[PDB]
Amino acid sequence: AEPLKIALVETLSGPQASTGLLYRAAVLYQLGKINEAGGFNGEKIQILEYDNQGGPVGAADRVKAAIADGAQIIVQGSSSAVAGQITEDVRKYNLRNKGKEVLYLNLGAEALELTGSKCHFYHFRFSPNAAIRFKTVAQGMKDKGILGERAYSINQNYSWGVDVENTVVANAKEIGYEVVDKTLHEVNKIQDFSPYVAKIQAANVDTVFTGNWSNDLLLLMKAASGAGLKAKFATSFLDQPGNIGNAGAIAEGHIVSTPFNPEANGEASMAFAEDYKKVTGHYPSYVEPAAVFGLQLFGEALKNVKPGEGKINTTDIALAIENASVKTPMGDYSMRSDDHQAKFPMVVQEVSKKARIKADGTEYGFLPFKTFTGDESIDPVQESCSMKRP
Ligand SMILES: [K+]
Repeated sequence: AEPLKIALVETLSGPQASTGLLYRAAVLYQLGKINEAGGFNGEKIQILEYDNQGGPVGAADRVKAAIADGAQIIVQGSSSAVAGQITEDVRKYNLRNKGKEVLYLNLGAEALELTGSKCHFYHFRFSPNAAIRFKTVAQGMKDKGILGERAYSINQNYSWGVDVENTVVANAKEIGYEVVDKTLHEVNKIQDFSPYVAKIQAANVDTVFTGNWSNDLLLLMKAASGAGLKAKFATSFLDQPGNIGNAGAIAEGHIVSTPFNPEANGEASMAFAEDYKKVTGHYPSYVEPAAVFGLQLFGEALKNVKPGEGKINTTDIALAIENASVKTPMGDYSMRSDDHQAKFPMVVQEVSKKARIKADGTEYGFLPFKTFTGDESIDPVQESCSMKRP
């Protein structure tokens, strides 16, 4: 029997590897569970790791190496720029090597193009995307009565920030808010956000939507606190590890929408968090739940694949993913065939002292206040995705 070989292509060493190493932990955790159940095709699944130190260009080289080493599946998630390279190199390879197609399981790259203008049959996204993040965070705040009528959009000036801005603008009419002004700023360089905060203060808004991460999120929220800006921040990345530890009371009351919260589904979500901590050493945070749950859906798909003469057929695997659904610790996970965007619940959360599980050793944690089903969470199919089918 031919074993299934899955290549993890991630930043796996050095000072920039924090997020890649969380993907590694989630991948080894859930592929470990699938191997505990017997693997695939009567053999354990082999996990091949490729440390990419070279960004998009390095990823092209590592994808070539993985395929040459016999991987039939590539997994990655820490960078949309790298994901855009992987998904196109995989698509191009597949077109030129009919019958030998490789799958790309995208476990966390959230740029809209991956299920839109770059969508294709051998890519599957198991994580949120910009539209899911910001439609659900806005709707959750609207439903709770804390959104207000006036909003500001502030994001980083690259593909991700543009996707977030476009989403926030597009949903204003339907959800019921006004985007008073919008700003795109330099990426991961600004130390003093006070001039941007002054503009937001002048706009007299209730809510600030931002897809910012790391310093661009934290230093912006801190400048807002120092200036007495009263608006709530509506974010996608407030729960990066360390953010609450570094912001403390400055983060209290601000909002994030994510696929998981350990308090959001009673014993099921707690038991998962404790099991994950037993295996990996930490509670599953940030990017890890979506990667685990996506690989849970993947494992369910494998269970439903019929083996033919012991050779692995990635087209059969892709069709099985389209058809699969699994109950995760957060509820039902399935896959949309039109664009291969996964359908799954989203939990809108507030930083609060009243959360039972604390973040970063502080008095604060993420308190869940609204859960949307997958049907309520998934974004509309983009007019730009036209997927050629086998
Ligand atoms: K409201």
